Amino acid sequence: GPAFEFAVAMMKRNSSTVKTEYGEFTMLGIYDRWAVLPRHAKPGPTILMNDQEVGVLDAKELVDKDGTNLELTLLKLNRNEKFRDIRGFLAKEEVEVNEAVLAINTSKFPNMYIPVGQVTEYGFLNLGGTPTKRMLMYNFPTRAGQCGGVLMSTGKVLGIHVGGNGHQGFSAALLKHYFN
Ligand SMILES: *[C@@H](CC(C)=O)[C@H](C[C@@H]1CCNC1=O)NC(=O)[C@H](CC(C)C)NC(=O)[C@H](CNC(=O)C(C)(C)C)NC(=O)OCc1ccccc1
Repeated sequence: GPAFEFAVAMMKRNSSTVKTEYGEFTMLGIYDRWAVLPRHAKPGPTILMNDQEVGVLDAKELVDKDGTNLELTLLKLNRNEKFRDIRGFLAKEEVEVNEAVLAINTSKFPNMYIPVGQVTEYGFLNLGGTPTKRMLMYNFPTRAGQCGGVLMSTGKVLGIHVGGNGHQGFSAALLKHYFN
């Protein structure tokens, strides 16, 4: 319940629906004009944010010290409004919680929430055939179209949904130091 209430308020304030040439995704704005998308959203020079064209000034595909994929892309938007700073909700390291909610906000899944329960630091995962690190895992039957969904618990934004299959889902940990 507390996770859900936190999630609903967070999505209302910081999330948006974005369309790239590769699909429609839930997007979370972090601070200033910087947001995050799963790496496979592959944002080009402009994106559609809440149905309006927005230019992308910069986009960084995140990888660790050894070049291993982290499945997240950070983008700086060409817009005047600034995102409410939610960096204080981002942990310094991978979070594990007993009750988390996954929040999705797109045309296909309009403001929908999923109780995914326990989140464990899974870590290494060959994801879609690509070695990936800092994965968080939860047991729930996720679906295509849910990528970009925001994984949260009471007072915490843990990561962004990037994959899954069968009845497991995985998020890339959204760490504080990715934004300084
Ligand atoms: C969101 C992105 C889109 C286009 O909607 C999906 C979410 C997942 C679909 C299945 N359930 C979901 O929650 N993400 C993908 O489809 C994801 C894409 C990558 C990183 C670009 N690929 C996976 O989610 C996932 C990767 N592999 C594994 O999880 C295992 C267990 C096999 C290691 N699996 C998947 O998409 O199906 C298998 C697969 C398809 C194609 C290539 C490789 C594996």
